[PDB]
Amino acid sequence: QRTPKIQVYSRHPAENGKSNFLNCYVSGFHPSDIEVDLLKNGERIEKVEHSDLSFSKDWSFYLLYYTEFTPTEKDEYACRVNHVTLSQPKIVKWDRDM
Amino acid sequence: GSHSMRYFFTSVSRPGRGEPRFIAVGYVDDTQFVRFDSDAASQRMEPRAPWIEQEGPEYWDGETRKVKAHSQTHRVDLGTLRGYYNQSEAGSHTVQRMYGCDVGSDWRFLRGYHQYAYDGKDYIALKEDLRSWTAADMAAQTTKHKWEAAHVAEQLRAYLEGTCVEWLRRYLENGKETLQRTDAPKTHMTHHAVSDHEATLRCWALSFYPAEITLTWQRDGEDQTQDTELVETRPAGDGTFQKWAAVVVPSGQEQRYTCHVQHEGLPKPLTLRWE
Amino acid sequence: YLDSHSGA
Ligand SMILES: [Mg+2]
Ligand SMILES: [Mg+2]
Repeated sequence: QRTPKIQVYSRHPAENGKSNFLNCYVSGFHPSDIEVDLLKNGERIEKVEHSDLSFSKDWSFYLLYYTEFTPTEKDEYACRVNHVTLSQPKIVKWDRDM
Repeated sequence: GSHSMRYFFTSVSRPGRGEPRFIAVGYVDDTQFVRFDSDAASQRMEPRAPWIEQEGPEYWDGETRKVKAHSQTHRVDLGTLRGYYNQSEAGSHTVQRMYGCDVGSDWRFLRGYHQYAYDGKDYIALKEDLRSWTAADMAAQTTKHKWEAAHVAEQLRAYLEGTCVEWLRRYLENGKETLQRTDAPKTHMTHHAVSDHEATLRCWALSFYPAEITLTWQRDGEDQTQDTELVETRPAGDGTFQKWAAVVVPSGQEQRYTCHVQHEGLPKPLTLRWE
Repeated sequence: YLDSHSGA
């Protein structure tokens, strides 16, 4: 009944050509079943891991999804989230300034 | 400063086939140190911080036994609660539980908690006295009477005030190099034009621990909330946390604006201005 | 160190 909040961001300030970690943090959602993909130029990234499910005081869940990535001028990164509360997948683009 | 140990448990029923998904995690402060996942291969409590790895076989055997017991109690409860609420066997439902103890700077017991939720809503919780129960509805009231009769609060109080704090202190000592270390936020400001006469100033706090932090904007030395955005504190993925606060300003007027950062790792709050 | 039950 509670929709996921989403932040997509890098672990370190981004420098084109320098390896980094791409994070998608989903929080404030219920129930816990959720689909989260990290995308590179629209395609699913295969080697994606996530944190162990936990929750906040209001019982809403949070998870961190992450993979290694290298920011570039040409490549577009994003997080794609589906949840029972969403009529369709929500895509949030990575912006190195946020 | 003060410290806490907390455990979080989630069970999610799977009506189509098999048993509930069960995930348990333990934390000291903002550091995860153990996990159990029913979907994982080991079927054991597993370490997630270096300072817990030194614990021996008796420890891991016991934590595994206890966490599996939690899972079976949860599994039964899912059935019981479905009955209390006259719900179908067809739907998936969730039980969540969390409990822990806090200690002060002197490492003495400060407070304890133990609370339980069904389908993401308060169900029953131990009050701060560690004697009484808050039941949210009449199903929870049924549970409350059962737990009164079974001396549940007494056993929980004993654990929370004793064992919980004793082991928290043990962990704090064994993991002192990180658990008793504060990592002050590394701060900087970025500038992003939004037109030829306005710009966003973004105040960054990075790589900090613990997660607790306050970021505020001032304009000419007075708090500003208009035209600001503050994102939720987020994990970096390496044990530290990140946050930013932004304000939109008329270009050329950036020097009026100051970002103020408060964190346990900072002797005095920091002030940043656009350079 | 986990607590060592009463059902709902
Ligand atoms: Mg079983
Ligand atoms: Mg009692």
